[PDB]
Amino acid sequence: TSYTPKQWLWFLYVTSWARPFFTYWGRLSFDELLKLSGSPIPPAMVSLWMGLCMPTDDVVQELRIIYPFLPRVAESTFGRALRSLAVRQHISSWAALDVLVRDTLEVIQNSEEALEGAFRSMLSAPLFDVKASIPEGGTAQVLIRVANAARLFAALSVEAFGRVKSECAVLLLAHINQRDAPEHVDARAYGVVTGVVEYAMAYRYCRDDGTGRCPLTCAALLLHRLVELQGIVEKDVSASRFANMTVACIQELLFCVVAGDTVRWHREHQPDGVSVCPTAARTLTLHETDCLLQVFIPALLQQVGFEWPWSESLRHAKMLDRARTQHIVMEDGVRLDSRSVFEELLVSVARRTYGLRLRAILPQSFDVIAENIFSSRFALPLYYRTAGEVLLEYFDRCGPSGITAEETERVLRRATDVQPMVVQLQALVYFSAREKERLLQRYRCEVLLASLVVYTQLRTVSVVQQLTRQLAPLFEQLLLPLAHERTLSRCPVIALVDLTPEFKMLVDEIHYEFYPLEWVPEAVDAHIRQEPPCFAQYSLFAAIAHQFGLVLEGNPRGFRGGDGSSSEVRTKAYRFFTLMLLNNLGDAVSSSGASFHSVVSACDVVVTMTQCLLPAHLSSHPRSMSNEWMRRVGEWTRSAYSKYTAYQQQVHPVPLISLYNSLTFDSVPLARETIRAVRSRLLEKMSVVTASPPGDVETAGKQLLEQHLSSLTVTLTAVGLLPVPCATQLLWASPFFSHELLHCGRY
Amino acid sequence: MAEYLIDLTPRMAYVDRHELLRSLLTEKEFIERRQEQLNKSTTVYVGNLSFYTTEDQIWEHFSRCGHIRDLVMGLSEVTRTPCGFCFVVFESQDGAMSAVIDLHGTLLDDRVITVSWDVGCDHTRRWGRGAHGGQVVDGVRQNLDSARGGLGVLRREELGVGEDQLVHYTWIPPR
Amino acid sequence: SLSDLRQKRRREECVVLPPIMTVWRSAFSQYTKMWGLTKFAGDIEAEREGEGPILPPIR
RNA sequence: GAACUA
Repeated sequence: TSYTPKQWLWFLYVTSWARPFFTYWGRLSFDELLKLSGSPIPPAMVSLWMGLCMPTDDVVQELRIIYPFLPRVAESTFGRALRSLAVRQHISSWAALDVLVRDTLEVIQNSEEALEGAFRSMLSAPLFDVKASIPEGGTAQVLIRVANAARLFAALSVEAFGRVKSECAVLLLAHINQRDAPEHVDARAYGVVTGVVEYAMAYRYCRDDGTGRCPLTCAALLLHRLVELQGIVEKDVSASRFANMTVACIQELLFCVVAGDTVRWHREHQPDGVSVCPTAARTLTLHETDCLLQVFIPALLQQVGFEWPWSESLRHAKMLDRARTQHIVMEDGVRLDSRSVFEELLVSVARRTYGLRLRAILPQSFDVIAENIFSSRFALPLYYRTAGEVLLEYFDRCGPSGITAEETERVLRRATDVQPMVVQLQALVYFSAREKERLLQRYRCEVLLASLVVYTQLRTVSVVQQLTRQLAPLFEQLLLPLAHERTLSRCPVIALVDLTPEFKMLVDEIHYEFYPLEWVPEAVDAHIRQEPPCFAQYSLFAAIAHQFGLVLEGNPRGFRGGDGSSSEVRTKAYRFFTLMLLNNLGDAVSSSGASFHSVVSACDVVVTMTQCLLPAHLSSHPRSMSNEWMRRVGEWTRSAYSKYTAYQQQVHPVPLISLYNSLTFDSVPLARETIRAVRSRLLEKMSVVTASPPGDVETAGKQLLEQHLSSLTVTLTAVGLLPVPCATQLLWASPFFSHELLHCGRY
Repeated sequence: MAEYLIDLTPRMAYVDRHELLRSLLTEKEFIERRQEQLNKSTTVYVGNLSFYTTEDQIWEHFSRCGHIRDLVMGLSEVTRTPCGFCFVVFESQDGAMSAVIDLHGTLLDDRVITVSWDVGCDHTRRWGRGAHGGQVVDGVRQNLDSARGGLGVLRREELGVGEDQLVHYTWIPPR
Repeated sequence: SLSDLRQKRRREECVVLPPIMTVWRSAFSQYTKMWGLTKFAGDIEAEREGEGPILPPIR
């Protein structure tokens, strides 16, 4: 219309970096720019900003005239510089791509190449390219240039137009559907797919933006919108070819995960001498494997109806398995067996669908995997049974609509004040007055949480959220004394290593059940020394997860495998750690937020996963119970120390697969996903709190969230993730996850 | 960026006929409603959901784009069972902005969802208000959408063709 | 159609897929045909009607 | 939350 020079600069800042990628004609809008490039998009998908002619008179005003940031993206230094140098070179124009990228790289240093390096600079906190553009054919370097330009264009388009899916899809379609040559379209499409995928993974790895939007799901939806828009443009270069490229890239990543090396599968099995076959340039890292098998491929399959070349993919992957490693050049390089990869993919898929749907599409060769992924209920433990059967009766009598904290307090204090271990506990070698109440209220809180979990079964998010908010004053009231404080006065382990007389008295006479994390690591430490810590501090969800038998374990084979845990336990642990811990972390006090209840802390989530990842031998009750517990932990410590010494002696740049592994965090993807989601949620809540009008409750919330982030960093170091072996280096030695967290640049 | 070239301001081509009857407005609701829409609207309407579709499936696809403060599935007033319409409330308005652009036209459960903007969710509109407690769309539809039960209640009623697998939300007080 | 034969349709028999599925199924067929990928010897023998029953695309 | 129009 009549944009001011301020409005003109911003228009130029967002939509002037893209003109070099089409062949700055200058003084032409984007529609006539595309008309001179063969009109890749029809006059239906053209947007209004594409029709805005470039200005007059103002151009000498703008030449005289840092740049504001964007609403929801952690912009890169290269992207900010390139988009700022394009406004400088658009007005000076009132070939072009090469000078633009060369200048942008020079700006960064002073406080093929020149396009591969530009992509790496964008996707960095440098990035190792996941897919190589050298495998195109022979005697044609033009295709490599086109593919590299396409990758850079995809990265910049996701950076700028990413929050509007249709606009980004239209821009990418316009780039791909240029009429330069028939063989150039394939290169552009391959570059665009590769750029979108790699940018999504790098963003989730090393970018903090505080919005709670998953880059991988957005990447998958963008690719499916690209295919749909290709089909609509095809209706009157084919959407089938784009979807073929999208699948080929996904399958190449999948086969690189399975094979463990750059097998160059698509280059070997190839149709003819004129085609582009996607080829990974390196093995995949653990974070990228998690992204693909947990977020990206499940989302893409959901859109495609969970359909896929299932039989062909499974058959080829198992053939990739037989190989012994051809080579292990990359330190952070993961190899997984075919069964493990498809199990992870299908358990991520099974959350968004039903068994029948998956089994209907899945062929008969998946029967073993399907049966392994398809005692599934939450049952009250015997420890909370008779005091929880009253609370459950009350809950059933009223229902989540009628449950009140004030009445629940009286119902709980009546059912947990008449039973043994409670009337036998107020009887009391000598427990202080503080000690006995810090035990009774701990038991009441555990009973309430167990009753809530059993009642809701964590099947509906709405009811779980309602009851957590409603009973949230009561949880805070009961957890105020316990909070972050050891329930017992002193460490239960005293060095022959034995237990304190108070701990033994409680466990063997009053039948008090502590969860095996306040005393097992500190007993492993004593046994190691023969030849308070964050995890010793009370976490209610750790105790509750221990009593429900949520033991998450790795496979006997090794990293090569993955989840060795039972299907029922895995499903229950997912529901727990997603809909009771993470979803309740900073949840609104009231429904219909910037105001949150401190029922779940970040340290609570981390401690619960550390407890769930303990060895099942040490997290199982004997059959004096205390003595059998300790013997068992002594024998396990001896075995694990022997293994650690063997691994250290064998190791003499060192690959992460040769390091000692506890098969706890690197084997269970739920652990890694939960630990990442804790910090992501904390940052997003902090952004929402900051966006709210300033006051006093907002300042209190900000202080609480900063303390939560600091405590999350502390608990991560306390468990060995962030660095004679220690107990933490024997129970939770996870080189891959530790590497990711150290080099992510978020701690 | 593209949010500076496309006006993505929250908008409702829809007008709740029952909040217009009140306030006695001759299509004047937009003049007043737009305020609660541009600022503080984190509620997104979900459409074309199978009575089979469940909140956890709804929660996962929406959770990807933003944390959900409130997840609500519409209940037929007569059956207290899903009408195939859902209300999603986000702690962040940007999360609601993410949900409308990213999820529109996606298959939440093998069907094309239609995410919209809503001024807010109270405990009245959460109940379908058509013929048999469902949505008005159900009565007037002239097609065979089996996942929505089949033919529309009005075409089914006369032609003469007509569950347990549906989730009975009995923790929600009857209207 | 206008057919009065109406019974229970379970849940996996009442799924009708969008028109774009013709593009993606053609893409899967193209990626399997070229690049030399073959199904399992045993999923191929589901020529006696035990193979995946795949949902219908509209129009 | 397709009330035109059933």
